[PDB]
Amino acid sequence: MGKNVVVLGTQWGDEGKGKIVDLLTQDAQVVVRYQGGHNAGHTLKITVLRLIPSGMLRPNVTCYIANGVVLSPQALLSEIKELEGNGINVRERLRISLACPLILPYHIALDKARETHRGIGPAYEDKVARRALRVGDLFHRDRFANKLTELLDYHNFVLTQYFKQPAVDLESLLGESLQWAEELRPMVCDVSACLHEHRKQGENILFEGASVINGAGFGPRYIDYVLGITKAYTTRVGGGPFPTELLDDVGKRIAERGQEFGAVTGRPRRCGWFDAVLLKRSIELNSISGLCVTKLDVLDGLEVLRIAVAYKDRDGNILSRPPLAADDFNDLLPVYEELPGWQESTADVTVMSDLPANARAYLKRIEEILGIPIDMLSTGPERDSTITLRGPFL
Amino acid sequence: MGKNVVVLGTQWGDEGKGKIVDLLTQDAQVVVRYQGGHNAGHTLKITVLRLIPSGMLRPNVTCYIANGVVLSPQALLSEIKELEGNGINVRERLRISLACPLILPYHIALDKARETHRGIGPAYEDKVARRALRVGDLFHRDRFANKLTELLDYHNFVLTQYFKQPAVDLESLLGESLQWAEELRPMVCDVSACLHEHRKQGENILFEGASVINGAGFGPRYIDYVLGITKAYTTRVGGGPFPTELLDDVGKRIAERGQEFGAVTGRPRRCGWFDAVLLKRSIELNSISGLCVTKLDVLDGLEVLRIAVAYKDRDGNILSRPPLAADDFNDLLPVYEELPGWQESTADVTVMSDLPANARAYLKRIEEILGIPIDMLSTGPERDSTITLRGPFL
Ligand SMILES: Nc1nc2c(ncn2[C@@H]2O[C@H](COP(=O)(O)OP(=O)(O)O)[C@@H](O)[C@H]2O)c(=O)[nH]1
Ligand SMILES: Nc1nc2c(ncn2[C@@H]2O[C@H](COP(=O)(O)OP(=O)(O)O)[C@@H](O)[C@H]2O)c(=O)[nH]1
Ligand SMILES: [Cl-]
Ligand SMILES: [Cl-]
Ligand SMILES: [Mg+2]
Ligand SMILES: [Mg+2]
Repeated sequence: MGKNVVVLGTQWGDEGKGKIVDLLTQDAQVVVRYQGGHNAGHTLKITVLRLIPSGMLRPNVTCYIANGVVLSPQALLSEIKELEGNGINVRERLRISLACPLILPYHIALDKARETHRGIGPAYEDKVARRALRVGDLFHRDRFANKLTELLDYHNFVLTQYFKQPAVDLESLLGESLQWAEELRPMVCDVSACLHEHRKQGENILFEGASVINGAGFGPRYIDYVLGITKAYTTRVGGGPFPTELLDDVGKRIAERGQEFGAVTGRPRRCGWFDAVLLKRSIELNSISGLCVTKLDVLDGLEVLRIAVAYKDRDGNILSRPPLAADDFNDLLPVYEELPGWQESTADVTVMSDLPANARAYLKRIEEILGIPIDMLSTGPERDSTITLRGPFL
Repeated sequence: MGKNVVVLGTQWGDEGKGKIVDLLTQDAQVVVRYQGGHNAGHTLKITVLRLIPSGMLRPNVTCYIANGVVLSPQALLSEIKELEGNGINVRERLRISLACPLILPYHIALDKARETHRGIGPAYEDKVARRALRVGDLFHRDRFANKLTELLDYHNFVLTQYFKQPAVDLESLLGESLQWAEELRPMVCDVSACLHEHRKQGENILFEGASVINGAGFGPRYIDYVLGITKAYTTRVGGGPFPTELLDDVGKRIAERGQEFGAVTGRPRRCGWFDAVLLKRSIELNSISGLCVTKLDVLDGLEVLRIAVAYKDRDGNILSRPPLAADDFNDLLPVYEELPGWQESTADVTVMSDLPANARAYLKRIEEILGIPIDMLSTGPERDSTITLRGPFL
């Protein structure tokens, strides 16, 4: 019997999940995308993949895009064709749920009309409202066209009347969708049934978070281990509350050493100390089994490190979890523990005993505070600069 | 340490879940509603409850309405006041997530406008579109009013312009919402944090399905047992595919003995044989641990029983799971096994060894086919006409 592993980030993104997933695919026979869309990409060896799991570059791996993914058919076909150019037999090992909702031009438009008071949101809205076109509809061209015209009679009304923005042309959408069914046909399937047959065959399955139960049709007690990818410090891209934010020379050093810059904008990310209050909530929500702590090497050379172990709100109440309401972060302050840093390099160290004593004590304290083990550790950007203390597929 | 149990029906509703949940609450210190709304009710002793869990009638139980529930504030307050009339101290033991989306008059209207080409759907639509008013907004009356007027500027446009139906009056909605904050205030909280503190205290928690992970903020590996409430035959209320449907005197007998009539309409439900193809998919999707088979007594006196173990599609392909697409049920037929019935009464039998041999063989075969145990069995409508072979909280 195999093991079923979910991998997700525990903070506010940018936790270094890509190379950890790539490493874990050496042990998986099956990799599953079950949530999200094509918002964030992953760069690897040959090419950026946003919908196709990176397990595709292992010859034995079957990759699944499960029903919880909303997909733009043209974004998917471009990724496919790109990998086909590099000589990957994609269509033999990529499988796509017939129940994926499509992201179409009008979803993107409603996104744009609303931003000025990538379609993923409006697509999920159509799905919840029981009106979304799906992959399976491509195979009934009569129904696809009927439902598309009828959906466009509404979304175009909303776009031009309410938002005073341009409509989406029905005829050009039918024209662009002409080849989608034939392009996707050999890959479409009942993904959940496939996953349960793999489970029956004892194969290892990796669920790659961009929930599993609804998004892949895969019940919760079959999940054997949840790996929480957790950077050794915290970053944030957007505005809003950041209790451990560093606005000084230490934060600037972290940003530089960790290359914490927007991949498209070049804008530096906000940086701050490790925040265990944030992590406690992530562990509870996701029943995280163990952590993969990443970018330890970025902290080399700091004289002291801090860990936020509580928050103190405006009244001086001590909080062990982040407040639900963003109002409560006003006049809210972190409560820190202080640990000594290390001067020795941890870059690309691959055995725990080669780490400096203060680095191991930092990691041990995170384990003590959070109550779950650090089962993996990344000490560099290279896939193999990774210590596996306990394998998630054990 | 306690156990965390999810209870759900495995078929198309009407599986007899109410009295099983009531029985299980004797072992739970905490009962959680995490999905759905006030669509279906449960009748019990003193009164129909649609939002408040029936654990409220046990003095030690804390009841939670978690963030995944969309709630009409006036429907909730009426249930509360009703139970208060029967002298239940509701407000001390009922807890409500600040993050529940509200169901408001305009949601119901959009329901009505769409049916003619109870608001639960449009409320979830608002939530997905990141625009839903929530319980927590009642406590910022300035923001509640600002967001309500702005939301109504849209939903009223859609109602009158698109659907040519009446608008919803903003001022009367503000008037009706005037007392909601003060009414709900002592009960509102961070439900997920509460559930994890109960979990830490080792208390038994019952999740009552009307998912758990998102709807209650409660990670999948903390779920210890999923109980699948499973009627000994199948019923359906709506139209559409029903492969084991019985259109004869046997189905009519089942309908009568099982009182299979719409609680409001009086219309008889469609009845049919036990369908293990349906059940296999339910078990996979929900990782069901064990079954509670209900209404065994309804089958007393039948000469033969059938169980659908596969489907045969139009081409004669043999299917082990129901097809995803409703098209594929056209010219689709069940594949049956036949078992002998029993003449002896099973009504209110409470020890397995008092059951007739053919009844135990029927149940054993369902276990063999489905590969999970029958851990509970209901033989009558009374809460205690129930055999517990293995307790879910074990
Ligand atoms: N210094 C350092 N960089 C890392 C580490 N892990 C990942 N990175 C880098 O951090 C960035 C984000 O990691 P990843 O999610 O794997 O890449 P992405 O999927 O392309 O965003 C990439 O530029 C990685 O090379 C690590 O432990 N140390
Ligand atoms: N004959 C019979 N009736 C049952 C059994 N279990 C439940 N019922 C009845 O079936 C109906 C549905 O059960 P339940 O879900 O507990 O009640 P509800 O929540 O009020 O819909 C009710 O009228 C119950 O009394 C059983 O094993 N045998
Ligand atoms: Cl699927
Ligand atoms: Cl909550
Ligand atoms: Mg990353
Ligand atoms: Mg019922």
